[PDB]
Amino acid sequence: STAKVTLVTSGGSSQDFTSEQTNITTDFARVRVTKGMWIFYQQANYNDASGGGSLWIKLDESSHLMDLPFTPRSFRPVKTFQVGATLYKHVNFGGKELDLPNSNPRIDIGGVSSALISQGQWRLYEQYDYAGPSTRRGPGVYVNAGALGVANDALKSMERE
Ligand SMILES: [Ca+2]
Repeated sequence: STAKVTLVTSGGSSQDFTSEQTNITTDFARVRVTKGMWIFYQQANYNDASGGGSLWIKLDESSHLMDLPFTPRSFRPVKTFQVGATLYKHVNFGGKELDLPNSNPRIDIGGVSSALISQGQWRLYEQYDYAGPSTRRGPGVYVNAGALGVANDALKSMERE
């Protein structure tokens, strides 16, 4: 497995996950990310109903179990950890995601509103196919579009330098 997290219920029962969970029946209370980077959301489907405005938390690898801030209803790995960038439809990493290991000339996820850049330097464009003005962004956490240097819902292509 390339990403892995352990989750524990208030009653003491544990389960490990290695892939995205759009829904989860079990109520988990404590967490330890053992591989990769994960995002947890208060609502199912990665905070889609709230357009990213419900509670969320991004967690990195850890050596110990600790409390979650809320009971997750969905959670997923950031699959471009150590590879590239992931784009998200909603602020705060919510909604439909799109992984960019490399340049993408035509981004179409219903309007990009946040991003996690793990690796690379990139130029971000508000037209397809690297047309028009661009902004440069490297590794970082970008919880809204303004942080990326683009208008909300406007990112259309992203070139890796
Ligand atoms: Ca959006």
